[PDB]
Amino acid sequence: YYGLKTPPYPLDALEPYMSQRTLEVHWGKHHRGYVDNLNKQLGKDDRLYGYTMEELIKATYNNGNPLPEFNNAAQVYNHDFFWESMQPGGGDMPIKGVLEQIEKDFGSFTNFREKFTNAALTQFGSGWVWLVLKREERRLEVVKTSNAINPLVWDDIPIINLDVWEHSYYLDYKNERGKYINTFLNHLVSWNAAMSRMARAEAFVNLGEPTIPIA
Amino acid sequence: TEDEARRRNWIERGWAPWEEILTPEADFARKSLNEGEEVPLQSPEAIEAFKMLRPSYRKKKIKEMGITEDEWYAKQFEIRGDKPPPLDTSWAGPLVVRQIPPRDWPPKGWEVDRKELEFIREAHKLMAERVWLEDLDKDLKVGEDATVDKMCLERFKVFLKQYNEWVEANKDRLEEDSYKYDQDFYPGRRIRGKDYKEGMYELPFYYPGMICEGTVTTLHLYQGAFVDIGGVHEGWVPIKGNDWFWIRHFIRVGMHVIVEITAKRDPYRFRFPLELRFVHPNIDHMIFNKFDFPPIFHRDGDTNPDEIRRDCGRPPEPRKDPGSKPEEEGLLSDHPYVDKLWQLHVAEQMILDDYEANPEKYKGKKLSELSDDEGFDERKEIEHGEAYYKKTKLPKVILKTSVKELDLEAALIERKYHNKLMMEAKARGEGYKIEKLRRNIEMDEYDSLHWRRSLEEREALLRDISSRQALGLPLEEPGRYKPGSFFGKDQYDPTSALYQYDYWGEPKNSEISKQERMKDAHNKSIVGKGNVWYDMSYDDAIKQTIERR
Amino acid sequence: GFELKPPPYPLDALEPHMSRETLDYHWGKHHKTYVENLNKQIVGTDLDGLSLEEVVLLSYNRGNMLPAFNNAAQAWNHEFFWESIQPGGGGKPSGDLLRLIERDFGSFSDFVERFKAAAASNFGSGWTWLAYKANRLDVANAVNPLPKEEDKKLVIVKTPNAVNPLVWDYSPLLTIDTWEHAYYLDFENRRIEYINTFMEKLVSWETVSTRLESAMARAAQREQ
Amino acid sequence: YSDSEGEMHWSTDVSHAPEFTYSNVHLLPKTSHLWILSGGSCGSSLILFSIHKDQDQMNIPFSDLLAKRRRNRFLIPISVEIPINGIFRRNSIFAFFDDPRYRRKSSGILKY
Amino acid sequence: MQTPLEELYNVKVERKVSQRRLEELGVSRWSVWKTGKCKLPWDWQVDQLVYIEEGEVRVVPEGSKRFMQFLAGDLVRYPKWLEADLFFNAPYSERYCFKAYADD
Amino acid sequence: RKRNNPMNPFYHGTIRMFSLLILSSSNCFRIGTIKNSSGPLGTAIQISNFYSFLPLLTYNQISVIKYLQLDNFKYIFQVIHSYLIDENGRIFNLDPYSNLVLNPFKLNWYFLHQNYNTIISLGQFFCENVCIAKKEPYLKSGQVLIVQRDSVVIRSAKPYLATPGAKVHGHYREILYEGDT
Amino acid sequence: GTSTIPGFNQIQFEGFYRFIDQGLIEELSKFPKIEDIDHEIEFQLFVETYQLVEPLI
Amino acid sequence: QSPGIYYQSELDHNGISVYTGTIISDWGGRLELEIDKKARIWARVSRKQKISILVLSSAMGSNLREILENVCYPEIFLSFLTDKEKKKIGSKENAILEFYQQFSCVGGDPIFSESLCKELQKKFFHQRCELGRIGRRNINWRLNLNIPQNNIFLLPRDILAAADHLIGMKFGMGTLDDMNHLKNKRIRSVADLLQDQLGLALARLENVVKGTIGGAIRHKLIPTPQNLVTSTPLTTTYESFFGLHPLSQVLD
Ligand SMILES: [Fe+3]
Ligand SMILES: [Fe+3]
Repeated sequence: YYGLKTPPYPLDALEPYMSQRTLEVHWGKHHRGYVDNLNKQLGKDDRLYGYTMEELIKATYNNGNPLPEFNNAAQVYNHDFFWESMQPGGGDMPIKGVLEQIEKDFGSFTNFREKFTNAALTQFGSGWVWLVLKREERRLEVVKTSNAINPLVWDDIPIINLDVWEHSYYLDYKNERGKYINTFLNHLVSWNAAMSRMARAEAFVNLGEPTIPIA
Repeated sequence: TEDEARRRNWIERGWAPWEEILTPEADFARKSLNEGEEVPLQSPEAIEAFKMLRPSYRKKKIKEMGITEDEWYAKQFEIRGDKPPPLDTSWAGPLVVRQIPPRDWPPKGWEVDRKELEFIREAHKLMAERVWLEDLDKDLKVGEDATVDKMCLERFKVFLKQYNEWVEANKDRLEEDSYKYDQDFYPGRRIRGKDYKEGMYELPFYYPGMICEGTVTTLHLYQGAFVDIGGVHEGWVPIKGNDWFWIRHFIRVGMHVIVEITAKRDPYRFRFPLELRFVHPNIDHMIFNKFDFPPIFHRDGDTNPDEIRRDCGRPPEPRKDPGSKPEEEGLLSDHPYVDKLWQLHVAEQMILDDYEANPEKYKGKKLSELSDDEGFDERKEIEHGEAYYKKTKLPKVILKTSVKELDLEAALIERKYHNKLMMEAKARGEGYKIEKLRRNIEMDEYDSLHWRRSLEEREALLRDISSRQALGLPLEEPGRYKPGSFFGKDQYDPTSALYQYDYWGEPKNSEISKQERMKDAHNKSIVGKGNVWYDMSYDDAIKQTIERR
Repeated sequence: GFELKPPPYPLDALEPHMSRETLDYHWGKHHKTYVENLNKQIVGTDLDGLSLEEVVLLSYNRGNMLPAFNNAAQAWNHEFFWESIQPGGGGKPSGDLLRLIERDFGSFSDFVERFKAAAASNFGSGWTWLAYKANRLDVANAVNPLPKEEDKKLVIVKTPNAVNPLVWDYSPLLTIDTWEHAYYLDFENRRIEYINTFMEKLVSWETVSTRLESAMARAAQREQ
Repeated sequence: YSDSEGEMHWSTDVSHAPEFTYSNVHLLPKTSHLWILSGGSCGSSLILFSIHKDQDQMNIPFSDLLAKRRRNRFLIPISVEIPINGIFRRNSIFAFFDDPRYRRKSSGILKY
Repeated sequence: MQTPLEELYNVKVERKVSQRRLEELGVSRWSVWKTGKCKLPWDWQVDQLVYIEEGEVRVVPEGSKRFMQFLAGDLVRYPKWLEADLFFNAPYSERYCFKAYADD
Repeated sequence: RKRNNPMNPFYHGTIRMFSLLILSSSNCFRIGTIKNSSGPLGTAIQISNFYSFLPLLTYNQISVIKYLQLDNFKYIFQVIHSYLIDENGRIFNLDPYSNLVLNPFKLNWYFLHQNYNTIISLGQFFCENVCIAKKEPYLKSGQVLIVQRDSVVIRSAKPYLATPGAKVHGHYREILYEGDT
Repeated sequence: GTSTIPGFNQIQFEGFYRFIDQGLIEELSKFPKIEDIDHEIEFQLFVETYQLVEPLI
Repeated sequence: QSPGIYYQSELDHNGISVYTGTIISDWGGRLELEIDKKARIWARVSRKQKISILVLSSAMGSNLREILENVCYPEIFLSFLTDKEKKKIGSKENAILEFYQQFSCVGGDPIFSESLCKELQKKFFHQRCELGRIGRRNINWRLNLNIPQNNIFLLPRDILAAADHLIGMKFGMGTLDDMNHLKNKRIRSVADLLQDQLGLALARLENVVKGTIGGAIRHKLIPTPQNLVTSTPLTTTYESFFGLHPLSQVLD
């Protein structure tokens, strides 16, 4: 079973950028509902129980034919990734490792922000927007997807998460998603979390270059 | 240039300048052939190599250097070239661990107390509790306040007792299965025989995320480092190829390391059930060659590739994309049972015709009580054969048929209905043609069922297509129907121009020409020199004359 | 050039089921944006002049949706949704609508519980529909020579995002908007309460019956 | 010639760049040893490229009422002509019906 | 192999299904597909629930040398993309419900 | 497809890919507190100061300069400091300056091995008569494939001498069959 | 000729027998169905009816 | 010499190496592929008749687009494309007429006709493009082709595949073909010599029948099938094969 992990900040720490009422509904029952529904499903099958969180997501995805447990398991992971993707007093500019990787795989940070926004702007319906690290290509990319799907099913390591589900922002912004995306990238996006996630991913991707002898 | 070619060799082809430990003869051959064919050797290296051809000179040289012969031999096996920078393995905060029972407990087929299991499983929810580095100072129990008796590990103790019971119950069977399935011992296999010691941890004692203390025991150039972490199976850190050129300076046999279990797998399918990564020392920056899939066994019982690729996580076998969409194709209404129905129908009709021809045989015996001949086998109901017809050995298939599976009474009554009505039509100077019999109606209703199946499956498929296209899910199975040029550049497509010899016409000795003229001879003996009046579709023949009659 | 028409009921007439703030934002901020975007897209294209049903069926393109499918389908579904709700709604239907609901669902309680379960189980943004099964497929051998008059029944279907039953040549009769924007300002995530309130206070059985009769008329005109 | 089957290895003194931009021929600036690392042969094995991958341990070697019509198939108990080889090519005549209503026992010519 | 075919191919079996689940699924209001001794080569490009009341079916997936034995009274959900071979050695009759994405 | 189909259940070597070679015994041959014990130390838990689902637990000279936040500069340790949290949330160390961990099996504390502050190398090529010791048999030609405690496994290889100006026919790691130039 | 010295005329013997079996049929084919310009008279051979009779002398 | 493709290189007057690939059919037809000083490939047929590859390739209909993609060096073929050849290549028939002009060396512009192709097919395709069962076998080997055995005709890919090795072998890739090797030979026994004369015997019979059927038709008679065929064609061509053929000798 998986417990409901609280965000690493008080629910009012995102004011006024994200109101506390959104926090108490997005985590009070929205994120709690996915957690409680999954545990009931996991209490019946001893095979799905036993998998890790990433293994359960891929196993229940069933290669494009998702099992009934995929929606609950994938949404638990995404919300946990979303809370850590945001920090109080976020935004500004990423530094050091994420900085040079962004300006290599996108040309510059300015080219990255416009690409990231268009992914969220053109996302029709409830879904997610991702900044991920391609495992085979060893580069950063911006990926849009719908519903509970996360790039773990493609064996890609997420770095930054944004929720474009309506319930996440239909109170402080309602249908004004465009400025909501801009505010997230200016005051709430946590580039400190992106550093360690790109540090955890270095155990599997190795974005560096080899030392080759002259002999 | 000869700087990027070397880099490309290293990256794409696994090149590395491994040290070639040479004999004095090979060293002299390399050093002396660089000067010429038959020349007075001038380069001092060649002169020294010439002197080293006699081992007595080498012994005198090493005696002058004041070292024994053994480590001079060991001096040969020294790594040449530059050395990699040393490793500064910096810990990211303190190591905070918690005894959490494995999630996969208990093993499949093993029954335990469900209440005890649920008590154990309550510990798994503790992963959600957050630990802040600014908090491990308020209640830090150090010394006699940190003794084992003061610990609260009751769920882990329940797991331990269940694990010990399972180990004592299953220990010998696992070793017998290991001997039966694994002929030879390899790192990653079960430690059996006199090498096994009591207290070795079984696989269900491990789970991904555990931190282990272990010793490096085996270095393989194509597989990686094998670490003994106190279990009956060794752990495996995947390293292969060029990475060993630098990593061999740091990962060596016998050193103690800290490793994290990344995955645990089934030892029957996967070669290395325990997959690890090095925590201390950290060599993540030095590992570039990655395993696409964990290696598996190909057992004798593996006769289907799909079952193998489903036992592990490997993709399906690809095939050429048909290029025809699945919902644009027409529905299918041919029920596979109609062929059996057709055979039963013709058998009943022939039996009825024989009964009408020779009625005296069926005297004193009920038709429903018929018996088969002594030798009628139900396991050979279809036998292939060949027969000659018009000087042609055309194939023939004999469809065996009993009488138990035939509704003789209904068929006889239906025939008597026709024969009585045929006699009435004959008495009226008229003819009666039966549109269809009962068996034909049965075939039609079975085809209606099959066509209903097709229509409902097609509508479900359309709804699936709409939902998936609105949600981005794949339409066809991923890993199947790869695009063109996947199956080799060289592909023989007869319809192409670069493979068509009909450019100046079909050769008169070509196979098609032989068949083309053969049919004309076949047709000419049927029709002759006449002219085609016109052509009409078969369904039009079905339609018009029914209106006429 | 399509236009946005106001709902046929006052914005304050749906209380307490649907607050006026929710109604005005949903209508003049979601439906208005969808309609205006569709009109912007269809400037100078072949789409001009065709009716909205033809617009949706053209933009579906048998699966590979054209860029204009989203706005047009959302506009059509929103127009459908407003027409299905009245302040005097709720209760039970009557007549041929009720006999068909009894034939296809056994009892009215069975139907309403199935519809509530479908509306609650619709994961993510989407709709839940009740439609008349008068579909014809674009394949040969898709004609049944012996119709049983039961194949044209009422079924419950769920669709994600802007998908509507008319893409399968179905006839929509009733819809409930399971998009979170429809009820978040009123019910937040309490979707079960919203569905119950919709079914017991907003279902206009008169409009559903009229759409059922229109679907019957369409099937009859397709018969000959 | 290669005495045994295997893969090629050189450490040094062989140029990593081919002598020609589209060839596989390399030169030796100095004297060196070329190694052949022995390995078993795939031979004429079919392989799969989906189940066989690196470091896999292979423990195994590599009147109409009696007739019927169906999909691209029909049955017959009008005279039917089947070719000698039993093979039909496109646009062939197999069954011809000599209708009695146009049979004539007299001679003449046919007009149409 | 060690793993049974049902786990490998992800086939749900609900043998001796109780009346409660049957009436919840509405099996009694489903259509009936009949067959005798025949052989249907089919690929399930859509999910399908199957309840067997009379008859027996042996299912052989494409390439498999083993079969999944299904008796009467079992509720079976054939997964999407399954390429199996249906075999019948006796008169057979079943109730179905083709299922699209989500739904049930 | 399966539908358009017009039997009855009722009635050694290791793969080397990069092109396939089989490695077997035809080409590879062998030449040659409580007590501290290897085992698990527990399941590491997430530290929220690093925002990682699975703890990093360690950096290297490239990652520490690349993925170390400013506020985490003080948390890097040159040695191992192991804690322990039980089911009730208490934190146990039993020593703040040593290497103490708990054995999950025997349920007792013990010490780590280092506090974590041979002749033949892997991958080397040998000639046919290379000596390693006076009391040892001569090594065979080939590359060191496996390195173990008291033995190594050699993948046999044959060297070919080539004078300057010779032309190698093939890229690196190219598969050559018997009789190929 | 696996275990004994073969007959010195076995190549001639086997070659001629190959001609009788397959040489005649493969060459009696390719014989055109001879038709006049008017297509009135068509002459053809039935190669499957070919025969050889033992020499009279 | 056995049918197939053979690779040879001969020095010129100045010692410059000139490579060559030669197609040998089932009847001894040699199709010589040569590389000149300007690297231009010419499908030489006689000592004077010289035809470029592009005209020959487009004679059968190989469009100029696909010729470039199937070779490793599209540039070499494109460098020799004069504006006069491109227009004739662009259409299938203009390549055929230009191919006829270069092959026949006849002044004037020929007209495309069915008889022209048939006249060319007997002279060129019948004698220089039918490999046979043996000829296909070797070409599948020497050019490393996975082509079915039943294809007894020279597929157009083989010519384009041969040009790949021909230019490719110039850069040290491969070895020359040993013409004196017994693997490049065939042995014709009494089976092949008696069957071939039967090919002449029956072809000699059809000319007898054609004169006989025409003679009897002009008399409006009904001739019995026996009288349409005389025994002279078979009997005489075998009587004169042992008498005159050098490979038929008096037993010692
Ligand atoms: Fe969310
Ligand atoms: Fe809406």
